[PDB]
Amino acid sequence: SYRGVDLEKLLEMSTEDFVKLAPARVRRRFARGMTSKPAGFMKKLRAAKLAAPENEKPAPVRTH
Amino acid sequence: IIKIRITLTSTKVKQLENVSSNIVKNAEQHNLVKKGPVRLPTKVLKISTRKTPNGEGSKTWETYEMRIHKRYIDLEAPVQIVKRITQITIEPGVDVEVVVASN
Amino acid sequence: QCRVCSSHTGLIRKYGLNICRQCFREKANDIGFNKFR
Amino acid sequence: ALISKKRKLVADGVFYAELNEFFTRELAEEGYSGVEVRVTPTKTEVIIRATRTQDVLGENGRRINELTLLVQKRFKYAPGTIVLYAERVQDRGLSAVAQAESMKFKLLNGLAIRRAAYGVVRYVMESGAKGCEVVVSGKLRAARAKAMKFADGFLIHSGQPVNDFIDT
Amino acid sequence: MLMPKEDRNKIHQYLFQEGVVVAKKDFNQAKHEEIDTKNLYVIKALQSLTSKGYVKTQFSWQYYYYTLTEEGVEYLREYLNLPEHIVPGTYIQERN
Amino acid sequence: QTAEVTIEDALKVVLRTALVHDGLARGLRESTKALTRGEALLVVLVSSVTEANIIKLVEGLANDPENKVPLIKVADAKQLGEWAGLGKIDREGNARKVVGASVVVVKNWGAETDELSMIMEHFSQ
RNA sequence: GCUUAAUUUGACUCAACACGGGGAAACUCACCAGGUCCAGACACAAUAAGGAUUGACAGAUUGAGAGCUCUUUCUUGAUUUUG
Repeated sequence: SYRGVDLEKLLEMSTEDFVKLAPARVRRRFARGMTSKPAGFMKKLRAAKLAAPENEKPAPVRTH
Repeated sequence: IIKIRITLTSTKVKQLENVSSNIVKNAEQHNLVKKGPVRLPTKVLKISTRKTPNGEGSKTWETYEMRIHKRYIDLEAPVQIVKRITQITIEPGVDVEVVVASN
Repeated sequence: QCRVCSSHTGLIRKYGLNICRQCFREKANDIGFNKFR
Repeated sequence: ALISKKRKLVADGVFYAELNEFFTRELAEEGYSGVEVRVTPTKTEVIIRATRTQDVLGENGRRINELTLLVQKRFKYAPGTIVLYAERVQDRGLSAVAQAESMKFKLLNGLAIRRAAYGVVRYVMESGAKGCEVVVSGKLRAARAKAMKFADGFLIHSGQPVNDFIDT
Repeated sequence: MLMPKEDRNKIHQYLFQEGVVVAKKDFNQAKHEEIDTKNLYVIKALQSLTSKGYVKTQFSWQYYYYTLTEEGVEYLREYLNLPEHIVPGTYIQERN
Repeated sequence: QTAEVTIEDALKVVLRTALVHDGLARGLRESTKALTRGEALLVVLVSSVTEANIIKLVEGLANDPENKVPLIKVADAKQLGEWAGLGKIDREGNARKVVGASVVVVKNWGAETDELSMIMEHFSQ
């Protein structure tokens, strides 16, 4: 509920208007650069995600 | 037969009045049109650096200097007159340039 | 760069020569710098 | 082209300040102390000055175009136009710049340093000097930093004579 | 320090009419004209080659120098198995 | 195809000139079926092997080889044991003679520049 | 001084303390509890093809970043990994 919105806006709203409801730095840090190898957590976050009962553990990878 | 322009920007002031004299010498033995050697304001370089290799001691500094003098002459002559005389006024440390800018 | 004499800091970035200033006082002669005042 | 103006009068000095090193670090005999760069149109004529040009000439080009193949290739300079005109460098004690090289080597091949020292002096103070100056401050076979010394003269430095009497 | 031996033209070849190796204290860029390394190979390979002689090393503000001499006729003339009067180092060129 | 007994001692050099060059293939896992990709090109073999497993599959086309690249066919089992680059090691004094390799695929020039042209008068005598 | 997972230290009367040109994050790197791969001149040697390695993984592996694991087709090729 940033803008008085539904606080359950979890899968329905994408990453793009996620930036729209946000302050200025990530409103610049959005087209800041198309990361590939620093976009390597997200290729491995989905490698272990949501395959569990209530309350999980992700697959963390050593990063910077 | 074209108006030309010569520049010379050196750093040995004794070895720039011999060159600028023999430039106007052999031109006036052939009596071309000319304008005198215009002498520009000189340029000085400087860098302050303190005087210790380590840092332990009292503090005041140095100041180094380097002086650049530059003067230039405009000229007009037939090309056969000038293309020989610009090759016999060489001297180390001295730079010579020819500009034929006639826009 | 670290040039020579225990220095990668205090480099003289001006005038495009890039010398460690510990190793400038002994090279400032033959470059053609001299002190006068 | 696209050439910065005052930098070309300071970059060549950096080029001056490093070429001399090999005439230090490679040779010892002939006396080629003072280098001299003479840039004519489209050729850089640094004058080779050697009293015994057989290290350089030898078998018609021992090191004429052998030393150039480093330095011209070092600065990405063009070949052929790297002219190194041969000459003879000046006399041993009977020159000005050679008094560096005169005493750059004349401490002994292994006997006492005083008999090294008292040799170097009597030559040129009568035969073409009233001031030169070398450096010695060292020990003699102990754990002391003792400092014995000598020189030959008072110099000539009276103002701007610091800056034409000091040299390369 | 490995000596990878994939290419003698980029190991020791075309210096027979050069005789010199200019180099640089470097670190990882792997491209250099006129010499046999990319940017590391002959540098660590001359380390073996200096230790059999025939190349002399100055440093001189971090530019490695090398030049050949008499104890170099024993490999180049036979590894490239060529006759005389075309290889040599003391007569490196048409005049030197 | 035939051979000789005198000039072949000067021709124990095709396999012998492979010593350090990091492109060498002295094996069975690459030096027997070296005619497949095109990068796999030829095999220099000898028919006096003690193991006739894979060579007799390739012996059907070895004596009638391809007409684009050399397929050197010899008879004696010495160069595979001595003149392969490791049997007789060209050493003065300290020489630990290890045994020669298997069938070795070689394709190199150098000392084998002119000797690929001198093998014309070898397979007929 | 304290503190610390370490707060990297040099220098203590004028002649130490806005100074080591010390205005800041990853360059600096000297430090801390993770990660690396690079250790060979010659003279020693052995597996040097029936196998070291060059495998760099070759991508799912593999839990933890290209990975150091083989599940194998190897450029294999004694370079050198090695001792």
